[PDB]
Amino acid sequence: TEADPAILSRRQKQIDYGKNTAATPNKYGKYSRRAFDGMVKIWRKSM
RNA sequence: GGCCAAAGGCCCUUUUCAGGGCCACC
Ligand SMILES: [Ca+2]
Ligand SMILES: [Ca+2]
Repeated sequence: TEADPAILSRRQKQIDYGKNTAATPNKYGKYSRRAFDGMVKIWRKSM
């Protein structure tokens, strides 16, 4: 599990953006940047 | 434990069903 406050807060932000839409990746997980970015993309559609 | 999803490493953006950058892999 991830603990770095910069990674957590950015991940939380991508999520916030998501559950702010009209219409889910675990932020506490160990993942490369491309990996987490990939899941958020897919998840954002749709959602 | 592993079985699937995502995934080169890292970074920026509400163009966010998306756009962009560094580095590496000739
Ligand atoms: Ca795959
Ligand atoms: Ca990897």
